[PDB]
Amino acid sequence: MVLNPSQQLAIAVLSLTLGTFTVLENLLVLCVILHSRSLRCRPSYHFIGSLAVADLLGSVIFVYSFIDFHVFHRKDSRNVFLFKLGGVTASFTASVGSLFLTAIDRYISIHRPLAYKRIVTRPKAVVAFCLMWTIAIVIAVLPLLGWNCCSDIFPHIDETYLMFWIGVTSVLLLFIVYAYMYILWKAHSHAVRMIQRGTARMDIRLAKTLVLILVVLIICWGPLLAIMVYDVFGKMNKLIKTVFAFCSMLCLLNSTVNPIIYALRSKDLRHAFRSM
Amino acid sequence: ASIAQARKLVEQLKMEANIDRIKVSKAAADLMAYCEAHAKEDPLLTPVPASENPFRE
Amino acid sequence: ELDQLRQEAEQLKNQIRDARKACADATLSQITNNIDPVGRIQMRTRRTLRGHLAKIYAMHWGTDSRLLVSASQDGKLIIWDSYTTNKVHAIPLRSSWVMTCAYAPSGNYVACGGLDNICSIYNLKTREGNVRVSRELAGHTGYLSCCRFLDDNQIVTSSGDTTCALWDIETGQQTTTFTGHTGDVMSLSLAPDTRLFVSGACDASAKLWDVREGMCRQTFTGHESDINAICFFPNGNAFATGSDDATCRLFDLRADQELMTYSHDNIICGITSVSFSKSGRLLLAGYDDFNCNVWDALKADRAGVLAGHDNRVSCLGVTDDGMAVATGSWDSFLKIWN
Amino acid sequence: CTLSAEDKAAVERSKMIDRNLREDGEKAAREVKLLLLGAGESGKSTIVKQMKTGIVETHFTFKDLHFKMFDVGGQRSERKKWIHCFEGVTAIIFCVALSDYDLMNRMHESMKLFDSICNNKWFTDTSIILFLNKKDLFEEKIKKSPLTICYPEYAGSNTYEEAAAYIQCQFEDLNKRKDTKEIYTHFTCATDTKNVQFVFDAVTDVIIKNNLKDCGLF
Amino acid sequence: VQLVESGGGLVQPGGSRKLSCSASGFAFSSFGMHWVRQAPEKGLEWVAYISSGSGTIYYADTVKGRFTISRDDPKNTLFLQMTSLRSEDTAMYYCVRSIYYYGSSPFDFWGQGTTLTVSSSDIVMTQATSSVPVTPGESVSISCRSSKSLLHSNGNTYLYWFLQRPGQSPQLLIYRMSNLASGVPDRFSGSGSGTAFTLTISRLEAEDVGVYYCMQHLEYPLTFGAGTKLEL
Ligand SMILES: COC(=O)[C@@H](NC(=O)c1nn(Cc2ccc(F)cc2)c2ccccc12)C(C)(C)C
Ligand SMILES: CC(C)CCC[C@@H](C)[C@H]1CC[C@H]2[C@@H]3CC=C4C[C@@H](O)CC[C@]4(C)[C@H]3CC[C@]12C
Ligand SMILES: CC(C)CCC[C@@H](C)[C@H]1CC[C@H]2[C@@H]3CC=C4C[C@@H](O)CC[C@]4(C)[C@H]3CC[C@]12C
Repeated sequence: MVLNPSQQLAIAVLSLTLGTFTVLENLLVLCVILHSRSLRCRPSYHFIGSLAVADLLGSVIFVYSFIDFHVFHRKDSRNVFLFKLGGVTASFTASVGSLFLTAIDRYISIHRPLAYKRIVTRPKAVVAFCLMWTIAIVIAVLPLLGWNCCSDIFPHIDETYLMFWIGVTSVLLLFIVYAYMYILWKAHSHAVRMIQRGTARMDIRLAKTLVLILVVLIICWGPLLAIMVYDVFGKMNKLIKTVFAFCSMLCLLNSTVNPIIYALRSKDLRHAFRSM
Repeated sequence: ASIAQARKLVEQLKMEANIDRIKVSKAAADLMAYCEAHAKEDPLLTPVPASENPFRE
Repeated sequence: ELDQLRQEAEQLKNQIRDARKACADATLSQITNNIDPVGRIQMRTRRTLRGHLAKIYAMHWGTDSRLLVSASQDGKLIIWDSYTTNKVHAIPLRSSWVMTCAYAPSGNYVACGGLDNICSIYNLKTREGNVRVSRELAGHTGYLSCCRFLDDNQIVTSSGDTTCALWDIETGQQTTTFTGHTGDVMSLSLAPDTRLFVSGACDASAKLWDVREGMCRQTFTGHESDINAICFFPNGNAFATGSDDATCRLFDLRADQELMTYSHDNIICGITSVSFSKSGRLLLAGYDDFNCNVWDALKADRAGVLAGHDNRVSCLGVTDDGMAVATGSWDSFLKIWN
Repeated sequence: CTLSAEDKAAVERSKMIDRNLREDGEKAAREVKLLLLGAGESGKSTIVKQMKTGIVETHFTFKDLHFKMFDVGGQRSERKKWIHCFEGVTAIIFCVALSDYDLMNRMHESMKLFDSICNNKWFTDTSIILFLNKKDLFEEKIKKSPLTICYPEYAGSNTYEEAAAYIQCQFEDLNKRKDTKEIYTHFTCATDTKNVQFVFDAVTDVIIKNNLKDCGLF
Repeated sequence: VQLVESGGGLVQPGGSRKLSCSASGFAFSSFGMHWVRQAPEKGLEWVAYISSGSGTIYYADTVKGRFTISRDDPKNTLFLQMTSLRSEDTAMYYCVRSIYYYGSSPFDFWGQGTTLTVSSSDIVMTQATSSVPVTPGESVSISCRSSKSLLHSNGNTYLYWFLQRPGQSPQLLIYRMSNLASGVPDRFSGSGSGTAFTLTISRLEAEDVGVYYCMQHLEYPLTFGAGTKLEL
């Protein structure tokens, strides 16, 4: 709620610079997977796209909403705040919901390799897809229904909400952090056994990708979920509270980075784009 | 193969030379004028009306 | 000796070529000048038959034109209902490898063959309703490529070994064997009266077999590679071949040569199926690059493309009456066009 | 719904058959399919007779898994027409006798068959398990008959370990697709209990490296 | 391809006996099944049904909620269990097979039935000739009439014909309009239009002297027509 024009002059652009790149990158990825083609049939690929829309949705909705209120001057209603903050709440959470659905796919790939092609079918995946969205949107708008209100983090939202949302994401974040370490462990065990026996390229090739994922997904929310749950002198001063405004800027940087690391690296997808 | 097989092949080719052949300019008009008379009833050259087409939906 | 007889062969095959040039006076593309063009042909899908779980290799329409049969690389051999998307029979085969199927004219038997060098004949209308194997035909050195029913008690087959044969179903033994090919036979097609048939080998040639006598009558050259699909002009006096040369041809039986060639620069992929429309004015063709085409038989020009498939179009066939065209690609679906 | 009473039961028959189709297509995907290729008098029968006309088929189960092998060498017809039926096979098993290297010369025929099959378009993805069997006579022919008979150029001295590894590098250097596929060679004599464990040990490497490719993790 | 049935006997009113039908000779698991009863002298009636897989069960109106039908696929048996039988439930119970797909013949084979003696908005079919006298070698026509157009939009008119010789179970003669059941002499033929029907026998022998029935199979509950007895 407090900023300087220079902060406004400099800070405003990040929202705009990051948002533009983010939009372009996500839009481009979305197309190749989207045209029904070789990639579309497999169920796993949709989660990439499902995550891929959400960062776009989050970017359009959040860039404008955020630029208008912290910056310039704004207008609101007790009824109105729940809305316009519903989308950002709905979209960020949806993005996490997509990161957690690939981790459930890439865990089953090695946990039960023989049965991996059997259990994950186009219909079961679509069912989880729709359920993920039903769960996300519904939780997102629960404030309107109640608890306009307490909290000092945001002007209106209920303190119960700011401490209920945080825990679920930490729980969703934690599980994907686990099931990237376990995947790495099983790959290393199998690759030491192979050479050890009669017949370490796989356990080294996966480490390069997995460490790259696990560091970015801890950077994006390392500060956000601490500051938000942060306790400090007089809440956050004209300094501490202001710092959170720029800490929010990175959260849109995860919408920039998730298509490069998450989908650009996979060899099959880029190859389709290479010839089209 | 030299005479057991070769006799078989030469006797085969001796039978494919007594056949009578008609000039092409006639054996192509007899194909041209099969399509005047049966073009009325081909449901793919010209679409049949919706009432008579059993696959609309 | 071998030297004298082989020398004679050159003279006989030079007597033929100077006997196939005194007949040709005008091509087919000069007669058909100032004849109105067919025009754009637009066709949309009407059905989609999604029962199969793996690739499809053969299909054949029932005579009434309302029932279909279909073979795939799965135990199943499904009988479809084209008016409504329903299944009327599912049959489990004794060998997963199937390369052909057939549906009898009377509608009482089906047939199937594959890499196991055996032809199976199933029976459909029986008391204690189920589908049971009625007869098993054995005696082929190589894999069966295609089959066809002359009538309810007979059947012609073509095998990987360079031979064709005629079977009597009541007693297993063959009755007449046709052995003039060099190279593997790939497909055959019966005449409308069933008094003659045409088979296409892999040595880029074709024959014209009499059924009753058992001897060849005409040999047709012209292609550069193997051929894979033959059809008969509804009249019964011409046929059209399709090859891996990416080229169809339209031979004729009374002048014993080739009237025209349908080939284009854009296509370099091979052809897997060829069929005429009723009234012989359109020739359909299922190309290798997940697509299909329609060629104006009397004019080399091409009618509009018919592509809705996502993989190889293995086999397609026009209905007997003429209302619709059904194509089955490697992806399990079959799309019926109209 | 504008369907006569008789018409409804024909839909109930079709939805009765779709159940059979899936319920039997979900039991045919558990089995792992293998293809067995070999040259005449190479010793295909020994590994066929080791573990439990047309295309012969064989079923064997090891440690809770079902494999199906297809011995196709009795076709005796052109292979271009029917080999594209075989994609989706998990692995190709090739087998070479080492007793016959001198005997005109079979080994070059073996090399040209393994080279034709290895670089085919249909088999761009699938991996090859190469057996090199009958080494109990190959231990005796080295001293009496030198290795130079196949190739004069090879420098190295004639030892059992020094010759059989060089031959192995002659076979493993024929595949253009280094990145796409690998070869899992294994020496075997006439009797080896461990042979089936090497196939069960290599198919799991193939299945895992395809499951970490289907989801783009690799 | 015989179907034998058991139960029946003498039952005092209100006590619920069960009926079994043990099939042997065909593929039992892919046929629908029926039950048809016949009073001491009256025409047949339709008690119940089951589809394939026991997925669809219908009933008549006068036994709706009093009878329960169920099938046993592994043991090849069909059961009908009756509850609180009334004095008017005395009838022989035949058991009828039927398979439904494109081009099939429902009601092709009929059981022989049991005898049960309990102690003590529907389409109306009509045929109103009885005890018509006939002489061998003549041409005989028998007419039927219905109260609703049996011609469906697709062109099929659902009307079945049957024949009960004295002392035997009934037998399918014509499956639908202009069709002849397999295994029957070609003498029989039937041509209708709309809601007027007829069965014609060109030259008859003296073996087919029995009562003819007619059924609409268009919508449940399958009414049958009265009798038409040929006397000699
Ligand atoms: C003071 O309002 C803000 O600064 C902006 N919202 C965030 O800056 C912001 N909104 N949400 C989603 C969210 C937060 C709390 C909650 F309870 C439910 C949802 C964020 C989440 C992480 C970081 C920043 C934000 C606003 C102008 C868009 C309204
Ligand atoms: C494929 C079949 C045969 C075996 C499935 C393997 C098991 C271990 C897999 C398949 C689906 C997975 C579950 C999917 C969803 C959840 C919800 C999450 O909040 C906790 C983990 C949990 C519970 C996963 C645990 C592991 C899991 C149960
Ligand atoms: C934020 C939300 C989406 C996370 C909540 C957990 C949800 C997404 C997970 C947990 C367990 C999962 C379900 C486990 C059971 C099945 C059976 C499967 O054959 C269809 C999907 C379905 C129904 C899964 C859908 C997704 C699921 C409901």
